[PDB]
Amino acid sequence: TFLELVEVPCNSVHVQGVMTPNQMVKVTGAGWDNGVLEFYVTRPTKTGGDTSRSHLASIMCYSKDIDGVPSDKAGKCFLKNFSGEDSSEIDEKEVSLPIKSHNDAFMFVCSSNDGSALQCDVFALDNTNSSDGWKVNTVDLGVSVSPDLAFGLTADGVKVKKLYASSGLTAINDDPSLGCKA
Repeated sequence: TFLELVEVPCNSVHVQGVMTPNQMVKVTGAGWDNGVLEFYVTRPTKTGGDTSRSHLASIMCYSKDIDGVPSDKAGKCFLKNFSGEDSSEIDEKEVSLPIKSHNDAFMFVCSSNDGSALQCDVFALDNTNSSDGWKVNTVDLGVSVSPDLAFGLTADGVKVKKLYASSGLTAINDDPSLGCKA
């Protein structure tokens, strides 16, 4: 069934807004150099053709490994929104996403339940939470989805060993320039 986290044939996840309910994304970093996890989502300029609008949302996490992070917020993540469809304005909000373990293992997941909004769950493996596993905290981006909403998490030293998305959301109709095997 096209509603199960299937191994995505890319380095970054790709969905087309007109496909399925679009359950959720799940990308695994598992190993970085300094960290500062930078997640991002895109949007098309046209609905099915020329698809190159701004990156509708981004989530940058500041950990206590990467140098130059807020000592007050080291171990948290920030949400950024770009003026797309339901935006028309940059929205930037600090959120409670704990990433402070030096464990290298981290995941970025995002869901669009209504198909007109994108929410993300920031997963991270803490060394004190290792017995429980990954931590999960929800962050609402306030951004809406569209016919080309391809996701991805990038960070210096981060190599995406596994890339997962719901098989209904695994819509690979993008350009291989987004680090993707077509």
